[PDB]
Amino acid sequence: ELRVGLEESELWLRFKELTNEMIVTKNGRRMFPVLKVNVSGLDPNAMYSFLLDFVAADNHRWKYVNGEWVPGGKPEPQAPSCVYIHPDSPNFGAHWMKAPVSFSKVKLTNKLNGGGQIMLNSLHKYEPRIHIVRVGDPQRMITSHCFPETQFIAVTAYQNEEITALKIKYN
Ligand SMILES: O=C(O)COCc1ccccc1
Repeated sequence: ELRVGLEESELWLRFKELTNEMIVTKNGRRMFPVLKVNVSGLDPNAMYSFLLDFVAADNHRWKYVNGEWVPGGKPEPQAPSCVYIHPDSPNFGAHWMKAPVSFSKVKLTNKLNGGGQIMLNSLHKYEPRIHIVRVGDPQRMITSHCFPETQFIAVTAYQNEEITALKIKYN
């Protein structure tokens, strides 16, 4: 059976209970925590690519008021559907299963200034999603995998001082 497990789920949950935030910048910022998954039940003999995108979580934007996140407006038009290709792609099932798959180099931006960066809208909530794409497949069989534990609001600066502190503690 194909199984994709979130690594460091307890760490992600510490951020999620505060409401997680990720900085977006013109030139793009790496994530903390980093999304990492374990994988079993691929065909070790087959080749696959791992793609990461970010799904808009809500039909409204958010704002941090009196130390609480609350609905903050109607959403902006959706960011373009940017996909990050895991740099080990394409690779054998055996490669993906031998150790956890880390998306440590993906950068989140608020400027379409290129460079395999992911464009997000500030004060919108996103859910990371991984796709496993089988290589050489005339059916183009693909799996999708959502990580609710890893939901965050994109921000140009941290709103919650507890997030700023957690980011320093664990990073
Ligand atoms: O989904 C399965 O039963 C086989 O998993 C390997 C896989 C096949 C195609 C695309 C992604 C993963």
